[PDB]
Amino acid sequence: AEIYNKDGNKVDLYGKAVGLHYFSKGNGENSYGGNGDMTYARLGFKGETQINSDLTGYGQWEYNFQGNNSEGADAQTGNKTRLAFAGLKYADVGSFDYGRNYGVVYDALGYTDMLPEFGGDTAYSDDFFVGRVGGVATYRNSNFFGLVDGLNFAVQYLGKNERDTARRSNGDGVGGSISYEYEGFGIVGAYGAADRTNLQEAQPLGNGKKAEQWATGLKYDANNIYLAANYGETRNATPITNKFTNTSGFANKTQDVLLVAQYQFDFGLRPSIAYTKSKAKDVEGIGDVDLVNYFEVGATYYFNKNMSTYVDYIINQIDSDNKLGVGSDDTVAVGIVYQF
Amino acid sequence: AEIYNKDGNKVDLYGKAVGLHYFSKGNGENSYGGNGDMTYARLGFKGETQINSDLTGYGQWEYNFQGNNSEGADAQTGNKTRLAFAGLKYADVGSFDYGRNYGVVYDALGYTDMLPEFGGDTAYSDDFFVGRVGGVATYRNSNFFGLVDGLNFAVQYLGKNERDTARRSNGDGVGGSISYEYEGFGIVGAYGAADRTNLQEAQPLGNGKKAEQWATGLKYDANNIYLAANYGETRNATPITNKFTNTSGFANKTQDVLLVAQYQFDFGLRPSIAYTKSKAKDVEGIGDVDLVNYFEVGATYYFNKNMSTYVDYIINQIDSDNKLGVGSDDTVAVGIVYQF
Amino acid sequence: AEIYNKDGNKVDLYGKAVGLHYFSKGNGENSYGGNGDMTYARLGFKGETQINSDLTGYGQWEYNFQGNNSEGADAQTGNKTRLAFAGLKYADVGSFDYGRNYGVVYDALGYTDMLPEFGGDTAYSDDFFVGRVGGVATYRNSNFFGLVDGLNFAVQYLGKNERDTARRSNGDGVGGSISYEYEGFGIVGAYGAADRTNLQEAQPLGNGKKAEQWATGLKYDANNIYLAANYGETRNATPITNKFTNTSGFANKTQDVLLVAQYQFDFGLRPSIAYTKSKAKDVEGIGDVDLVNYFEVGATYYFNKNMSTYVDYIINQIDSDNKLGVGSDDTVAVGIVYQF
Amino acid sequence: SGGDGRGHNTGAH
Amino acid sequence: SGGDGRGHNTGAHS
Amino acid sequence: SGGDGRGHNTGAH
Ligand SMILES: CCCCCCCCO[C@@H]1O[C@H](CO)[C@@H](O)[C@H](O)[C@H]1O
Ligand SMILES: CCCCCCCCO[C@@H]1O[C@H](CO)[C@@H](O)[C@H](O)[C@H]1O
Ligand SMILES: CCCCCCCCO[C@@H]1O[C@H](CO)[C@@H](O)[C@H](O)[C@H]1O
Repeated sequence: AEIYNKDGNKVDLYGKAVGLHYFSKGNGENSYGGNGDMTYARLGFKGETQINSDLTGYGQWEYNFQGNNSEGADAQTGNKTRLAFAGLKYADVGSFDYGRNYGVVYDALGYTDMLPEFGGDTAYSDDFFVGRVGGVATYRNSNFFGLVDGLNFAVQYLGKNERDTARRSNGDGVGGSISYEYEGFGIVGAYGAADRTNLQEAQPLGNGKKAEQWATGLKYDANNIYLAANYGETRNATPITNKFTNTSGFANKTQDVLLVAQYQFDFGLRPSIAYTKSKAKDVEGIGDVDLVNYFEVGATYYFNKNMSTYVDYIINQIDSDNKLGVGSDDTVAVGIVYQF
Repeated sequence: AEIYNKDGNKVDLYGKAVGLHYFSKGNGENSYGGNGDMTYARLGFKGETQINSDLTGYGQWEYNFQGNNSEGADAQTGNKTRLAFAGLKYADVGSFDYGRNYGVVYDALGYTDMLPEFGGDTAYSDDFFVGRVGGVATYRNSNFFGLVDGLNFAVQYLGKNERDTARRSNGDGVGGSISYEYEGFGIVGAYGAADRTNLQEAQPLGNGKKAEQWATGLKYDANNIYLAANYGETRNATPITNKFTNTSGFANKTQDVLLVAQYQFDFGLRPSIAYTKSKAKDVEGIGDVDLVNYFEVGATYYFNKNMSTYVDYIINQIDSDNKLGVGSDDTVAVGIVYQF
Repeated sequence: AEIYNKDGNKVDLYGKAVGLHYFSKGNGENSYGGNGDMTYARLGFKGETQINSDLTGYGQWEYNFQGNNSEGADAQTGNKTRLAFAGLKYADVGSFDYGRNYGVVYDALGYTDMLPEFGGDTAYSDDFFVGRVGGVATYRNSNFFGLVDGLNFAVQYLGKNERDTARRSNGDGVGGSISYEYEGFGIVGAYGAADRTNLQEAQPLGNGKKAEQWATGLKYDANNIYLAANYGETRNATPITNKFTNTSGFANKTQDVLLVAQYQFDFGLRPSIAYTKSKAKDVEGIGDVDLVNYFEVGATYYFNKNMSTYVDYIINQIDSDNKLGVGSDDTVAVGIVYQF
Repeated sequence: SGGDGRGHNTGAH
Repeated sequence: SGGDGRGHNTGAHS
Repeated sequence: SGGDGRGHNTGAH
C-alpha cells in the first residue's frame, strides 16, 4: 500500500497476515507438509525515486514473522529476512541491484510457482540461482534496449558465502536468463554455474568442484486461463538428506518437471491443477531416487484485492519405501489471508 | 495511526516506545517484577477491508522488541510476536478468525487487567484459553443476530501445539464465553477445557488428562469510574515452578480472585487501586500454596492520547517463607510512554 | 518519511536498504572490516506530539535487520534494536528522555563519526557513555534557557546492567557534556564515570573499580567544508581482545585521536579523508599497543536525499606483528543505499 | 502485563 | 513457498 | 558504524 509520495519519492509499505493450518495424518513427520498451526505474517517496504527523467533508484526489504511460535525461548524459530537489496535503473540501458534477492534461474521457475500454498519445490532458499540468495549482483534488461518488444535478459554474479552449514553455503558464480513474451505466450531459459565450498565438498553426498543449475519455462496467461510448464536439470545443487544413515549433501543430478493449469472465474473462484516431479540420479549408495512427486488440487476464492481464502490438497505420489525417507502421506492446507 | 484508506481498505500502523524501570531491593531475584531496565517497544498493524455492504475482512499483527538488551549475543532475548490472525464478518451473523489470538477466558479476565504495568496475572501466555495462544479458530457473535442489545457470545477451538517446552504446549480443546452489558454494568462468564500433551503429563507437578479454565467478571464503567471483579478456577492449567527443588509443571487446582477500582480525572490523572490473590490446591508435596498475593497503589497521567506517565507500587503480601519460593518483596515500576 | 500528521501528532517512519560488500585480501580474518557480503536494512519510527503550547512529547525506535544471513539457523545473526526511548520537552527548560539511547560522550565523538561506512572506532556500543547503551536517563538543555545562542549542555545517569557478558555489562555512573557553536565553528567536551561489575573486574585485562571516559571535539561546518578533530582518553573502559591467549577485557588506559576532512560538491560527489589512531597503555602482559590506526580515502555520490552510493578505502597502518593480533590488512567497502 | 484487557468485548469491532 | 512467482519479471517495475 | 554522528545534537529533540 502506497503510504508516501512527495518530491518524487514513493514508499509502498506492504504486509499480510496469513492464518494457516496444515492437516496430515499422525504427527505429520512422514508427510509432505506437516500438521498443525502454520500462521505467519509478512512486513516490508518498496521504495522508488525519480532521480531525473531517465535515472530511477529503488530499494526493497521484506521480512517473515512466524505466528506459530510461543512467546518463550522458541519465539524466533522460523523468522527470517526474505529480501533486502538496492539498485539503480537507466532508461533502456537496464537495471542493476545488489543485496539478498532471487537467483536468475528463478526467472524460469516462477512460471510454475503459482499454487495457493505449495509448489515451486525446486526454488530452494539459499540454493545458488533457483531461489532467494544473499549478495547477488544482478543486471536486468527489458525489451533489449527498446529494440524488441517482449525480449528480456539478465546476468547475475553470486558472491561466495561460507556459512556454518553446507546447505546454506555457496561459492562464486555467474548466471543468466532469457525470456520472450508475445500475446500472452512466454518462453524462458536460464542457466547458472558456481564453485562449491570446501565444507560443501567434504560432505558425504555429492561430487564435483562446480555446481550448475538450469531450467526452461513455457506459459500461457490470458483469457482467464493460466498454463505453465517447467523443465530443469541440476547437478550438485539440490539439497538432500538420507534419514536412514543421517547423512546430508547434494544430488549429483536431478531432473525436475513442473506443470500448472489454472482458471480465473469472474467472481473470484480460481481452480488449480498441478503436477510436480523432481527425480535424482547418481545419488551415492542409492542411484536414482524421487525427491518430489505429487498432483495438486486447490481453489482460491479472492473476496477482493485485500482478502482471500484457499484450500490446497497435495496428492503425494512418493513411495512409502522411499530410499531417502521422503514423506509419502498427503497434506491439506487451509488458509485465510489478509494483505495490503 | 491510520496511514492508508482507499477502496474501502484502511490500514492502521500502530506502535509505542515505553521507557520503563523496575525498582526492587537487592538484585531483585526475590521480587515480584525484578530490578533494572525494562524499556521495550511495540509495532503492529490492524487492517480492515469492506468486501461489500455486509461482508468485512480484517487482519492484525503485533510484535514486541525489547530495549533492555545489548547489541551483542543477547540482542533477541525477549523479542516475540504477540498477535497474528485474520477473519471475516457478516452483519450480526458473527465473525470467524484464525491465528494467534486471545483465548475466550480472557473475555472475563480482561475485566481486571487495567493496571498501568502489572495485573491480570491469570491471563498467562500460551496457557490454553486464558491468554495469548497460537492457532485458535474463534467464532464470535454480537447482539445475538442483532436482537438483544448488550448480549454477546463466543465459541473457540484450540488446535494442538506440541512445542519444545511443557509450559508452552497444549492439546486440542474447546471453550466459550457469554457477556451481557446494560447501562455501564457488565457481567461475563467463560469456560474452557482441553487435552494435555504427553510432555505435559510427564512433568512432576500436575496430574490428569484434561486441563480446565473458567472465569467470571462483573464491571461498572461510567462516570469516570471503573470497578471490576473476577473470580475463576483452573484445573491443571496454571504453570508452577518449585524453586527449592527446581521442578516445573501445573497446579492441580487454583482459586483466582481479582479486584480493580479506578477513577478518571478530567485533566488526565487516573488513580488506580487493585487486589489480586491466586492460591493453588493439591500441590504435590506442599498442599496449599500462595501463587500471587498483593495490593496495588498506582497513578497514570494521560498527557493526551499519545503520551502518558505512570507509577505503579506493588505491595507484595506473599509470605517470606513460601514453600514454593515465590517472591515476597515489593516492586515499584516507573514508566514514560509515547504511543501512536 | 512522515506518514501521519493529525491533531498535532506526527509520525516519521524511516528506513533504508543498503547493499554492501567488503573487500579484503584472503579470507579477511586478519583485516580491519572483513570480506564478503555485508548487506543490511534499517527500520524505525520517530514520533512527536504537541501536548500543549510549551510541553512536547517524543519517542523513537530503530531496528537493524541483516541481509547477509541465510534463512536457516543463522537468520537472526546480527539483528538488534539500536535505539528505544521516550521523553518530554519543556519550552527552554530542557528535555528529558529515558531508555536505550546514546551516551553523552558520543556528543564529542560524533564530530569525527562522519565517514561513509567506517569511522568513529571509539564509539563502542554498550560501553558506558561512548556508544549506544541501555537504560540511560538523559536531561539536555539547549541555548542555556534561551540566554546564550549556541550553548548546550547535557547530564546523564546510567543505571547498572548485570548482563551475561562482561563486554555488554556496566554499573552505575554519571556523565555530562558541554557544547558551543558560533558561525559554523564548534567546540565540545564530555566526561563520564561509572562503577564496574564484579564480573568486569574478574577479567584478566583491566584493573580498577571505576570506568572513566572523556573526549573533546572541534569542528568547522560551513561553505561545503567539514573539518573535525577529536581527542579522548579512557580508563578501564575500552574493550580489548588478545587473540593469541584468547582473553578479553578492557584497557587500563587509552589515548584516542580522530581527524576528519570532507568537501561537498554541488552535483553530489563528496570526497572524504580521515585519520584515526587509538592506542592503549598499561595493558597487563603487553604494555602499550595500538588498537586502531589507519588513513581513509573515500567518496560518496548523493544522487539525492533518498539515493546514494559510496566507496570507502581503509589504508590500515596496524603492524603485522601486533602483540594483540589486531587486524593489519586493508579493507574497501562498496555500498549502494536507498533510504526514506 | 497491564492495560491489555481494555476493550476486546466480543466480535470484530 | 507457493504463489511468489505471480509477478516476477526481468527489469524494474514503474 | 559510519555516518551516525551527523545530526544527533547535544540538546533538543
Ligand atoms: C520513567 C523511567 C525513569 C528512569 C529511571 C532512571 C534512574 C535509574 O535507576 C537506577 O536503577 C539502578 C538499579 O537498577 C540503581 O542504580 C538505582 O535504583 C537507580 O539509580
Ligand atoms: C484457515 C484456518 C482454518 C482453521 C482450522 C480449524 C480446525 C483446527 O484443526 C484442528 O487442529 C488439530 C491439530 O492442531 C487437529 O488434531 C484437529 O484434527 C483439527 O480439527
Ligand atoms: C555495491 C555492491 C557491489 C556488488 C559486488 C559484486 C561482486 C561480488 O564480489 C565477489 O565477492 C567474492 C567473495 O566475497 C570474491 O571472491 C570475488 O572476487 C568478488 O567478485
